[PDB]
Amino acid sequence: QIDRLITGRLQSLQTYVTQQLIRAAEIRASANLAATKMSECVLGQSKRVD
Amino acid sequence: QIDRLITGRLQSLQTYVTQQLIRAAEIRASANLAATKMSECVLGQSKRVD
Amino acid sequence: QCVNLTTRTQLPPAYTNSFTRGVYYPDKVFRSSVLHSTQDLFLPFFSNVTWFHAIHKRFDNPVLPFNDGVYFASTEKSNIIRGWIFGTTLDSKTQSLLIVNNATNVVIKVCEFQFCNDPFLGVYYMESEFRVYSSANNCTFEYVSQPFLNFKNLREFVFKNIDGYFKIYSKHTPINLVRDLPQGFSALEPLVDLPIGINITRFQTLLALHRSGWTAGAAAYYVGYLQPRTFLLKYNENGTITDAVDCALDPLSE
Amino acid sequence: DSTECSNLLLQYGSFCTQLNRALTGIAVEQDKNTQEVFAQVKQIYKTPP
Amino acid sequence: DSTECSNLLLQYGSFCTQLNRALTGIAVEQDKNTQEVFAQVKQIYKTPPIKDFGGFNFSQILPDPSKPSKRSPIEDLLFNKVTNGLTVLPPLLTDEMIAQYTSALLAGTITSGWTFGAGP
Amino acid sequence: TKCTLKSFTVEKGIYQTSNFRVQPTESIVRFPNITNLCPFGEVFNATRFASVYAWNRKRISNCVADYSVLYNSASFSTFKCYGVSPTKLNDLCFTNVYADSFVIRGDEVRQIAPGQTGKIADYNYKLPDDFTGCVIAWNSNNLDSKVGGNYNYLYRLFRKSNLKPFERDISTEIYQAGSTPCNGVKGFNCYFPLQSYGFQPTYGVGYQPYRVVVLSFELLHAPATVCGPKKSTNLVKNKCVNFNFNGLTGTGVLTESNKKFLPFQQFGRDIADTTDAVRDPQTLEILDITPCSFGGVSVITPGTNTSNQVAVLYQGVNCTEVNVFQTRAGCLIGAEHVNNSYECDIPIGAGICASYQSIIA
Ligand SMILES: *[C@@H]1O[C@H](CO)[C@@H](O[C@@H]2O[C@H](CO)[C@@H](O)[C@H](O)[C@H]2NC(C)=O)[C@H](O)[C@H]1NC(C)=O
Ligand SMILES: *[C@@H]1O[C@H](CO)[C@@H](O[C@@H]2O[C@H](CO)[C@@H](O)[C@H](O)[C@H]2NC(C)=O)[C@H](O)[C@H]1NC(C)=O
Ligand SMILES: *[C@@H]1O[C@H](CO)[C@@H](O)[C@H](O)[C@H]1NC(C)=O
Ligand SMILES: *[C@@H]1O[C@H](CO)[C@@H](O)[C@H](O)[C@H]1NC(C)=O
Ligand SMILES: *[C@@H]1O[C@H](CO)[C@@H](O)[C@H](O)[C@H]1NC(C)=O
Ligand SMILES: *[C@@H]1O[C@H](CO)[C@@H](O)[C@H](O)[C@H]1NC(C)=O
Ligand SMILES: *[C@@H]1O[C@H](CO)[C@@H](O)[C@H](O)[C@H]1NC(C)=O
Ligand SMILES: *[C@@H]1O[C@H](CO)[C@@H](O)[C@H](O)[C@H]1NC(C)=O
Ligand SMILES: *[C@@H]1O[C@H](CO)[C@@H](O)[C@H](O)[C@H]1NC(C)=O
Repeated sequence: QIDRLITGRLQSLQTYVTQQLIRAAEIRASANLAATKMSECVLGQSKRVD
Repeated sequence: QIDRLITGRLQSLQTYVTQQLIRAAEIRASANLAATKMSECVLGQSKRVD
Repeated sequence: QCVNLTTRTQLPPAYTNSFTRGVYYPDKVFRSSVLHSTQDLFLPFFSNVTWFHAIHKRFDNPVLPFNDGVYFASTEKSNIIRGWIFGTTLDSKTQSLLIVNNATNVVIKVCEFQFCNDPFLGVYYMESEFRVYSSANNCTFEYVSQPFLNFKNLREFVFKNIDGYFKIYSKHTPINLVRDLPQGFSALEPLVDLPIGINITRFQTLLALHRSGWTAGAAAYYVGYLQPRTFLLKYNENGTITDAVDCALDPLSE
Repeated sequence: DSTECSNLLLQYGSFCTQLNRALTGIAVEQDKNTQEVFAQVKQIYKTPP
Repeated sequence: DSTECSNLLLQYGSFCTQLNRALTGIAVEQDKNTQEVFAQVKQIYKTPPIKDFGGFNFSQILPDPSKPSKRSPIEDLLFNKVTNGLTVLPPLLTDEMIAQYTSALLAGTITSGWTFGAGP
Repeated sequence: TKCTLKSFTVEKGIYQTSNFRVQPTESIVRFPNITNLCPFGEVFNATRFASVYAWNRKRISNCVADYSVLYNSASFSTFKCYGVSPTKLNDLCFTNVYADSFVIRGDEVRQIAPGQTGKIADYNYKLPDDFTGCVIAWNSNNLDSKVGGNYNYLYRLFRKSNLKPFERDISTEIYQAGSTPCNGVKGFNCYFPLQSYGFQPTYGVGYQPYRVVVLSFELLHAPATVCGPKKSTNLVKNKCVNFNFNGLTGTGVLTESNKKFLPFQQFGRDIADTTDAVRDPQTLEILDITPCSFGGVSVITPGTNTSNQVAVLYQGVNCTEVNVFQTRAGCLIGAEHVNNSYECDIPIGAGICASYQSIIA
């Protein structure tokens, strides 16, 4: 019974860590975009449209 | 027997959803690139080489 | 002792709206400022509840199927409704549960009773007439407790038979509405859990006569049936259930 | 349509809700991507005849 | 706290180590993200005490001296509008230091143009 | 840290190596009041006991039964169980108990047993082969016996067929010893089945009257109303203890609570369905259950090529519950806090950083 609970909770924890890694990749992409906007719009004047 | 079938089909569905999330992240990156090209090549003239 | 009541007036039963009544606490757990979704035998919101009258000449004491549970609502003045009749065949072949509130106390007995065809109590204008049974042969459980009890009082009851446990939930509400069920919210507290362990498929209300033949005092009661469904219950800061959502009523509450 | 399967599946909790939520997020993300790429103008311009 | 559960969990190997290491990588990646976004200047600039900018008003974006958090009114409104083995690690940069970084960037881009981003 | 990293050399940085636990110190079991006791005083110590052909059957139900008082009594000369254990009667739960009380002879005390064949077993009181419960018997020569002979205790001597288990027979039909017709008329070979005992004070051990109470247990689908007693201990607050409240167990710090429960409510839950409030069953007071201060143990070190000095960070742990410095990240032990500001070398968190120059924070 404890083995059943262990494999269920381990599957839940692996699912949580996997979706956290995917969201971390998305947030890293957004933060790289934000650093690019910090460099190009705040620290200078950008010719790039929109 | 249904416990074995349920854990097999749930593992298959979780694998499918994880692959779909990774491919959706890739397509989101490609679409952000395409929106950048739409802004900077169509709506303006770009000095960025290639 | 049994007496046939032969001065009744024939009338079909009525129906009315349940509104948002019949909610009770699903468990013994305090909850603070949280929304709790629970799966239990609940009474549907705005449902079709069977309406029975006692007025003068109406005296509604039939036997109805129990199903999975009974919601009993009582718009009561001068204490006409005194108890209920619980069993399967309502004879000495099976074992039946008796709930009575006479002039002194409440008595709960699980025995092999011989029910009358027309069981009632009686008040002489002083309670001096008990004709609800003729025998009591094999008792397994007896329990004497504190008394539970224009229409002035509103009495809600929920009876459930789950895993041999008899749950009685109740709430006392001061109302001033004349005829129908009032519209509002009141969650029923758990009063007493009974270890009965018996089969129950049919039920019957117990009324009281007024003697001064017989006269029926002005009373009205309501029977609703509990169905397995989901409620989203809202718990306030003080921990009382102030609002509920029936998840299968309409798509908005879904 | 097996009700015994769903009764056993309710013992595993909210895995199915998680998968439906992830697929719904992907489904609205595709419409967000198309909205971001192609709807960069609020005026529908027309060429001269 | 069940020791039999941990004895059975040791049969599965180093799954817990992998989960902890992945979460540690995410946790240091968040601090790296904040470092790359906000810490683009190594000089902490201040505006002059006299706000003579030729009619241009920056009071809604410059830090408010009356507030103890040293935030701008816009930043204060932004911070007001956002509302079992589990631990939450605090971020490496506090909100006061992120506000200090944004104040330095604002002072640099107001008093010095784009020159502070390319040199002195 | 070398054990965690599986290496003999440690690079400069902070490494989460272990998990600090506030170890539970005591065990607190609080169980409600032991009231509504089973009426064993009117069965074992009644005024007059019954005969064995008409043994009195008392139904013990809807009560808590203290078998430790019955078992620790030294007056009982026989305490033999055949389906349960005597030391586990206070732990097990049963639906109901049937108490069969009678008086027999001292030589017939062994005849109340499964598989035992005797006159009392065949004609007066029969036990099944799968009998569960305990037989209790004690001497009653000072009470039942009379100097003129106590003839009130009768017993059945003759019947055509043996008893079924738990079967009574109070009939007074005249037995047919031979094959002669008897219409209830006594003759040469027709005798009355119930004979009286010869209990006198001059008889020795074996002919003295023994009072026997036989407890039989039922384990049907009815709820187990009959349970053993619960030994509740004292309540200890403000410490990380193992609490056991009415079958709900756990580990936590039990502090006073400002949550006013409604009288029907016993436990309290937060949003995340964790028990954070509870009512003590002995005294109706509300207690908050704060989880013990678990934390992550992180080791802050430079390179082992540089130095072997380390600092320990207990994450989210106050410094009074473990060169001691309190940070918002937790308690940092082994680093000297300085008022100067430098660049971040080893990140601690919440604006705190550590460096080596000894280890300073
Ligand atoms: C009250 O009326 C009921 C129904 O008419 C009576 O019940 C019947 O009694 C007769 C009397 O022998 C029986 O033969 C029937 O089988 C009964 N019917 C049912 C459905 O039980 C009842 O006896 C009447 N009460 C009195 C006191 O006479
Ligand atoms: C710059 O803008 C601020 C805010 O718009 C001005 O401050 C206002 O001044 C008037 C009169 O002095 C007050 O009635 C308002 O209450 C002020 N607003 C706030 C938010 O404090 C300020 O005068 C402007 N000019 C300069 C030179 O700072
Ligand atoms: C309630 O039931 C009765 C009979 O079944 C029916 O005539 C009536 O219309 C129902 N009321 C509602 C509101 O459905
Ligand atoms: C009420 O009922 C109980 C048991 O049925 C009985 O003992 C008591 O006397 C009754 N009260 C009156 C006033 O008759
Ligand atoms: C039930 O009652 C009947 C008659 O009163 C009796 O013959 C029978 O033995 C009883 N059964 C039990 C189990 O008490
Ligand atoms: C309860 O009674 C009903 C009708 O008398 C019967 O159909 C059902 O099988 C009974 N249930 C049990 C568990 O005996
Ligand atoms: C909660 O109780 C307090 C009294 O302690 C009362 O003032 C307040 O109105 C109550 N709130 C609700 C929603 O009933
Ligand atoms: C239970 O026992 C305690 C003993 O300290 C006593 O104070 C209390 O009044 C008793 N009753 C209840 C209902 O708690
Ligand atoms: C008689 O037996 C009962 C068994 O429940 C016991 O409680 C009581 O103390 C006994 N009487 C005496 C005088 O010991």
